[PDB]
Amino acid sequence: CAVHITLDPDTANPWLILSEDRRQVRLGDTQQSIPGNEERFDSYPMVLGAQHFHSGKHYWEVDVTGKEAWDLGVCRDSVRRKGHFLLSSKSGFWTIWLWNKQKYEAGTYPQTPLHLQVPPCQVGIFLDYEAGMVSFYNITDHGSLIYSFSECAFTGPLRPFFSPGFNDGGKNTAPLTLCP
Ligand SMILES: CCn1ncc(C(=O)N(C)[C@H]2C[C@@H](c3cccc(C(F)(F)F)c3)C2)c1-c1ccccc1
Repeated sequence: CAVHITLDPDTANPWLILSEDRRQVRLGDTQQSIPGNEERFDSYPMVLGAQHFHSGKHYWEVDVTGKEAWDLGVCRDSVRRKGHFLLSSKSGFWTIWLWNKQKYEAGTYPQTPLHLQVPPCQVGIFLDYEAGMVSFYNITDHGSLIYSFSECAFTGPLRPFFSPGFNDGGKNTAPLTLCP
Protein backbone atom coordinates (compact mmCIF):
# COMPACT_ATOMS: atom_id res chain seq x y z
CA CYS A 1 0.00 0.00 0.00
CA ALA A 2 3.21 2.19 -0.21
CA VAL A 3 2.13 5.45 -2.03
CA HIS A 4 4.26 8.08 -3.92
CA ILE A 5 3.40 11.34 -2.04
CA THR A 6 4.00 14.75 -3.64
CA LEU A 7 3.53 18.14 -1.90
CA ASP A 8 0.74 20.48 -3.16
CA PRO A 9 2.32 23.99 -3.55
CA ASP A 10 -1.20 25.56 -3.52
CA THR A 11 -1.53 24.51 0.21
CA ALA A 12 2.06 25.49 1.24
CA ASN A 13 2.43 28.39 3.75
CA PRO A 14 4.78 31.12 2.37
CA TRP A 15 7.45 30.27 5.06
CA LEU A 16 7.99 26.89 3.29
CA ILE A 17 10.45 25.99 0.52
CA LEU A 18 9.49 22.94 -1.63
CA SER A 19 12.16 21.15 -3.73
CA GLU A 20 11.52 21.12 -7.53
CA ASP A 21 10.38 17.42 -7.35
CA ARG A 22 7.94 18.36 -4.43
CA ARG A 23 9.41 15.41 -2.41
CA GLN A 24 11.02 17.84 0.12
CA VAL A 25 10.01 20.84 2.28
CA ARG A 26 11.98 23.05 4.73
CA LEU A 27 11.47 26.35 6.63
CA GLY A 28 12.91 29.42 4.79
CA ASP A 29 14.70 32.42 6.45
CA THR A 30 11.88 34.74 5.19
CA GLN A 31 8.35 34.54 3.75
CA GLN A 32 8.11 33.93 -0.01
CA SER A 33 5.72 36.34 -1.86
CA ILE A 34 3.16 33.95 -3.52
CA PRO A 35 -0.49 34.17 -4.73
CA GLY A 36 -3.18 34.32 -2.00
CA ASN A 37 -5.43 31.31 -2.71
CA GLU A 38 -8.06 29.66 -0.49
CA GLU A 39 -6.22 26.27 -0.20
CA ARG A 40 -3.08 27.91 1.33
CA PHE A 41 -2.43 27.58 5.11
CA ASP A 42 -1.74 31.23 6.06
CA SER A 43 -0.90 31.11 9.85
CA TYR A 44 1.62 28.20 10.32
CA PRO A 45 4.27 26.51 8.13
CA MET A 46 2.04 23.62 6.94
CA VAL A 47 1.60 21.84 3.57
CA LEU A 48 -0.53 18.93 2.29
CA GLY A 49 0.21 15.99 -0.01
CA ALA A 50 -1.43 16.35 -3.45
CA GLN A 51 -2.88 12.81 -2.94
CA HIS A 52 -6.52 12.39 -1.72
CA PHE A 53 -7.65 9.25 0.24
CA HIS A 54 -11.40 8.28 0.01
CA SER A 55 -10.87 4.63 1.11
CA GLY A 56 -8.32 1.80 1.45
CA LYS A 57 -4.87 1.44 2.99
CA HIS A 58 -1.99 3.92 2.41
CA TYR A 59 1.62 3.98 3.71
CA TRP A 60 4.53 6.51 3.36
CA GLU A 61 7.81 7.29 5.20
CA VAL A 62 9.49 10.64 5.99
CA ASP A 63 13.11 11.49 6.94
CA VAL A 64 13.23 13.90 9.96
CA THR A 65 17.06 13.62 10.55
CA GLY A 66 18.63 16.61 12.38
CA LYS A 67 15.29 18.37 13.16
CA GLU A 68 14.37 19.90 16.53
CA ALA A 69 10.65 20.19 15.50
CA TRP A 70 8.09 18.80 13.03
CA ASP A 71 4.50 17.54 12.69
CA LEU A 72 3.42 14.57 10.46
CA GLY A 73 0.19 12.70 9.72
CA VAL A 74 -3.19 13.06 7.99
CA CYS A 75 -6.06 15.63 8.00
CA ARG A 76 -9.55 15.96 6.49
CA ASP A 77 -9.45 17.88 3.20
CA SER A 78 -12.29 19.96 4.77
CA VAL A 79 -10.00 21.53 7.49
CA ARG A 80 -10.05 25.37 7.58
CA ARG A 81 -6.91 26.83 5.88
CA LYS A 82 -7.13 30.50 7.06
CA GLY A 83 -6.36 31.74 10.61
CA HIS A 84 -5.47 30.01 13.90
CA PHE A 85 -6.58 26.53 15.07
CA LEU A 86 -5.39 23.68 17.34
CA LEU A 87 -3.71 20.60 15.77
CA SER A 88 -6.01 17.93 17.36
CA SER A 89 -7.90 14.75 16.33
CA LYS A 90 -11.01 16.71 17.49
CA SER A 91 -10.24 19.32 14.74
CA GLY A 92 -9.60 16.90 11.81
CA PHE A 93 -5.79 16.38 12.25
CA TRP A 94 -4.38 12.96 13.15
CA THR A 95 -0.68 13.83 13.77
CA ILE A 96 2.35 13.24 15.98
CA TRP A 97 4.93 16.01 16.56
CA LEU A 98 8.40 16.79 17.91
CA TRP A 99 9.36 20.14 19.44
CA ASN A 100 11.96 21.55 21.90
CA LYS A 101 14.39 18.91 20.45
CA GLN A 102 13.05 15.98 22.63
CA LYS A 103 9.28 16.60 23.37
CA TYR A 104 7.43 13.96 21.26
CA GLU A 105 3.60 14.08 21.51
CA ALA A 106 0.48 12.70 19.75
CA GLY A 107 -1.97 15.47 18.75
CA THR A 108 -4.91 14.13 20.78
CA TYR A 109 -6.90 16.69 22.78
CA PRO A 110 -5.55 17.13 25.26
CA GLN A 111 -2.12 16.00 23.85
CA THR A 112 -0.53 12.63 24.77
CA PRO A 113 3.19 12.64 25.69
CA LEU A 114 5.21 9.86 23.89
CA HIS A 115 8.27 8.22 25.46
CA LEU A 116 10.61 7.24 22.61
CA GLN A 117 13.71 5.22 23.64
CA VAL A 118 15.15 5.52 20.08
CA PRO A 119 14.58 9.01 18.55
CA PRO A 120 13.15 8.44 15.04
CA CYS A 121 15.26 9.62 12.03
CA GLN A 122 12.52 8.17 9.71
CA VAL A 123 8.76 7.89 10.50
CA GLY A 124 6.21 5.62 8.74
CA ILE A 125 2.56 6.84 8.51
CA PHE A 126 -0.11 4.14 7.89
CA LEU A 127 -3.73 5.15 7.09
CA ASP A 128 -6.50 2.52 7.08
CA TYR A 129 -9.66 4.46 6.04
CA GLU A 130 -12.33 1.73 6.71
CA ALA A 131 -10.67 0.81 10.08
CA GLY A 132 -10.58 4.53 11.10
CA MET A 133 -6.84 3.98 11.96
CA VAL A 134 -3.81 6.38 11.62
CA SER A 135 -0.64 4.66 12.91
CA PHE A 136 2.96 5.98 13.23
CA TYR A 137 6.05 3.74 13.08
CA ASN A 138 9.64 4.27 14.25
CA ILE A 139 11.62 3.01 11.23
CA THR A 140 14.91 3.67 13.12
CA ASP A 141 13.67 1.30 15.93
CA HIS A 142 12.79 -1.54 13.38
CA GLY A 143 9.15 -0.38 12.88
CA SER A 144 8.04 -0.14 16.57
CA LEU A 145 4.66 1.57 17.05
CA ILE A 146 4.99 5.26 18.10
CA TYR A 147 1.20 5.88 18.35
CA SER A 148 -2.11 4.80 16.77
CA PHE A 149 -5.35 6.80 16.48
CA SER A 150 -8.30 4.29 16.49
CA GLU A 151 -12.02 4.55 15.50
CA CYS A 152 -11.50 8.01 13.90
CA ALA A 153 -14.57 7.14 11.68
CA PHE A 154 -13.73 9.39 8.64
CA THR A 155 -16.44 10.85 6.27
CA GLY A 156 -14.79 12.76 3.34
CA PRO A 157 -11.36 12.68 1.62
CA LEU A 158 -8.14 12.82 3.73
CA ARG A 159 -4.74 14.34 2.82
CA PRO A 160 -1.15 13.73 3.97
CA PHE A 161 -0.17 16.53 6.42
CA PHE A 162 3.34 17.99 6.99
CA SER A 163 5.06 20.82 8.86
CA PRO A 164 8.90 20.99 9.01
CA GLY A 165 8.50 23.22 12.09
CA PHE A 166 7.34 26.73 13.12
CA ASN A 167 9.33 29.96 12.55
CA ASP A 168 11.04 31.07 15.80
CA GLY A 169 14.21 32.51 14.13
CA GLY A 170 15.78 29.19 15.41
CA LYS A 171 18.04 26.70 13.49
CA ASN A 172 15.29 24.24 12.34
CA THR A 173 15.98 24.53 8.55
CA ALA A 174 16.84 20.86 7.64
CA PRO A 175 14.10 19.47 5.30
CA LEU A 176 11.44 16.77 5.72
CA THR A 177 12.21 14.22 2.94
CA LEU A 178 9.69 11.70 1.53
CA CYS A 179 11.53 8.32 1.27
CA PRO A 180 11.51 6.49 -2.10
C1 LIG B 1 -1.30 24.69 15.15
C2 LIG B 1 -1.25 25.29 16.52
N1 LIG B 1 -0.90 24.31 17.55
N2 LIG B 1 -1.73 23.26 17.79
C3 LIG B 1 -1.19 22.58 18.78
C4 LIG B 1 0.03 23.15 19.18
C5 LIG B 1 0.90 22.72 20.29
O1 LIG B 1 0.44 22.56 21.40
N3 LIG B 1 2.23 22.74 20.14
C6 LIG B 1 2.95 22.47 21.40
C7 LIG B 1 2.95 21.87 19.25
C8 LIG B 1 4.17 22.54 18.61
C9 LIG B 1 4.03 21.48 17.54
C10 LIG B 1 4.49 21.77 16.15
C11 LIG B 1 5.64 21.20 15.63
C12 LIG B 1 6.02 21.49 14.34
C13 LIG B 1 5.26 22.32 13.55
C14 LIG B 1 4.09 22.89 14.04
C15 LIG B 1 3.25 23.81 13.21
F1 LIG B 1 2.30 24.43 13.92
F2 LIG B 1 3.95 24.79 12.63
F3 LIG B 1 2.62 23.17 12.23
C16 LIG B 1 3.73 22.61 15.34
C17 LIG B 1 2.50 21.48 17.85
C18 LIG B 1 0.17 24.30 18.39
C19 LIG B 1 1.23 25.33 18.37
C20 LIG B 1 1.59 26.00 19.54
C21 LIG B 1 2.59 26.96 19.52
C22 LIG B 1 3.23 27.28 18.34
C23 LIG B 1 2.90 26.62 17.18
C24 LIG B 1 1.90 25.66 17.19
